[PDB]
Amino acid sequence: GVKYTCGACAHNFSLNKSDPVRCKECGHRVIYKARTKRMIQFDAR
Amino acid sequence: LMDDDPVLFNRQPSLHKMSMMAHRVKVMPYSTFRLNLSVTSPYNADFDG
Amino acid sequence: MIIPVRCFSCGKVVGDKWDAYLRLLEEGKQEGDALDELKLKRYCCRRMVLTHVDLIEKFLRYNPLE
Amino acid sequence: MNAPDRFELFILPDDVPKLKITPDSRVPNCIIIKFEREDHTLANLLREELALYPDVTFVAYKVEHPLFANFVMRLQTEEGTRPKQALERACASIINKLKTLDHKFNEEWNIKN
Amino acid sequence: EDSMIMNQSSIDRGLFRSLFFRSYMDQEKRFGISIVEEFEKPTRATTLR
Amino acid sequence: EPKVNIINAQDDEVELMLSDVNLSLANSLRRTMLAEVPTLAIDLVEIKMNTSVLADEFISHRLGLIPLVSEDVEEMKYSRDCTCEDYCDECSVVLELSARHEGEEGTTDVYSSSLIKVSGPGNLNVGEPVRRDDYDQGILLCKLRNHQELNIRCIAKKGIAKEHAKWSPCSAIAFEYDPHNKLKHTDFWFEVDAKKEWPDSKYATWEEPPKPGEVFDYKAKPNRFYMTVETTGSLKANQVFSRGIKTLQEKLANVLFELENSR
Amino acid sequence: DPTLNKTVKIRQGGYKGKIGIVKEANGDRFRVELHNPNKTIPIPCSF
RNA sequence: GUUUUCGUUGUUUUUU
Ligand SMILES: [Mg+2]
Ligand SMILES: [Zn+2]
Ligand SMILES: [Zn+2]
Ligand SMILES: [Zn+2]
Repeated sequence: GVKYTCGACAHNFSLNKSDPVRCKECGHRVIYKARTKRMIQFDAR
Repeated sequence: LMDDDPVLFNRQPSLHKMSMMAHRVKVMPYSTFRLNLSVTSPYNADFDG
Repeated sequence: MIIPVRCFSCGKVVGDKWDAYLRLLEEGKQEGDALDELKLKRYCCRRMVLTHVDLIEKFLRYNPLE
Repeated sequence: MNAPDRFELFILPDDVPKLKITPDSRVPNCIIIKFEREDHTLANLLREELALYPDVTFVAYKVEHPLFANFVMRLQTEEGTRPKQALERACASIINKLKTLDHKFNEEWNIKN
Repeated sequence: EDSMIMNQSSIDRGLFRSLFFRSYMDQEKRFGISIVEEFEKPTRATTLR
Repeated sequence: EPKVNIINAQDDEVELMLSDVNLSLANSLRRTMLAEVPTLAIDLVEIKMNTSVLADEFISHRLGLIPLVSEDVEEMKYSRDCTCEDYCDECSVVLELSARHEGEEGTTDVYSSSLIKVSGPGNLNVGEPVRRDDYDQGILLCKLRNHQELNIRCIAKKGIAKEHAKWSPCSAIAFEYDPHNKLKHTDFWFEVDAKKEWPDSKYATWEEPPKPGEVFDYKAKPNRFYMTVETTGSLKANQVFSRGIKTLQEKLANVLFELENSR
Repeated sequence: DPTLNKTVKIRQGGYKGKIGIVKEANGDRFRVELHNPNKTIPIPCSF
């Protein structure tokens, strides 16, 4: 569902609020969420 | 709160009655209170923060 | 942390010259001399690059999470 | 968070005119011009040109407060000339002087190269 | 009176422009073995207040 | 009456002899060029994605600080004027930059050359990133490291320096006249003497040094002024001069048009 | 009103070409938040 | 459908 990513190995994986939160690929115990899918603007002023 | 409306004016410490006054509103943009530079004397204050 | 795009005071674009200015530095050319080379007369301009501190690399030094 | 918009520095609102007239009753043939969206650039330029006119008794402008794109001027042209006509006269005079300098600069840039 | 007058354009060129960062914290709490708090988007029908 | 004599002219700069004119008029024209010159700069910065180490708004700001070839800015309308839904090519321009650093070591220094005129109200020679030289990548924009990608899409819009200093076409515009203080418009501070303590104006040559016994003429007035018309590169010093003159002229024409219409 | 809490952008006006979201729509008049500025402005429904 | 709520007490820091 939601896309996450590890802090150490740099891999994206998705949990569904059911798996205990652990890195799916290198066991690093700190994950993060990714950018949103909406577009961003900047007045550049 | 419309312009020119009388309103109170109070600064600390309020050592004496001149430490406070009432003024006529003059709304402008920006987020600071603007004072005629003479009023400072009884308020004994500067713009150092 | 990076070179400013322009000179705050007057607005002269300055970022491009940085790499060139750094190259001038490489050979130890005197600060004033190099500044003169860059055709940067106004000390309003000279000041930043003369005391501009660049530290983006320290961020690059950090292992990016990805 | 209370700061005013930057783009309005030059945009004139529709309901208000760019200029506003007001006769000055306190002295003869004296008007008052309320200004919008203008600053020293036009104010001083028009003021100097007009002050060079002989048919003007009084003329003076000031900006009430820097935060607002609007200032005022109090003109008094002597009896024959109503202020508005001397004003448009100064407008045309500066127009022609600027056009003269423009063609001159065109010529000088062309020749220099 | 220690009131400062600045170049507007230089600030338009970002002089003395600074950042801010604010870090928050939250965590699900346990009221007991069988009672905890839940990270969810609450619907009005289920939760209240 | 007005006169021009170019002492030194250049793409970026025009240094001329403006005389037979008023101090007020010269100041007003200088103000006109500095602030009242519409120009085009990166305004709407929009990130499809980013991976660099700097704040997106920081990059956007630095992008707005980029002078853009603005020769035909005279032609393209303000975005506000255009009645099209959203923008159109005739009221804004489309550029894009998208830089990535590959390789676990190194640092890809993104440059303004990476900004590219995706669209624009053609064939208007606008939206072209300004550069000292074609080999000049331009202003250093960003540094991308291992696994650091950058994709962005921006929209610029014609505007004036009054609106934001990024539109300032002139990097600097000096001014002077009567370097000898013949008009005595200034009182020279000193301890022993102003003369031996003060340097001499670069334009001092154009005016003779007043004679010792010469009596002051209170009919003396500011006539000869001195000027150098710098451009940040988005436009030419000659084009800047002419366009500022034209802007002052249009303002005056509009003012007199209001004079006649309100009546 | 279910026509709120949605991405909205301006077609004409003084802020033509800016993304925003709708918060309050009391009636026949829409108030919108903007992204680049930390401000919320009113605007008629039709723009 | 109108309607409608977040804690304390301390501490330490500075703010004039
Ligand atoms: Mg204090
Ligand atoms: Zn991992
Ligand atoms: Zn400078
Ligand atoms: Zn359009």
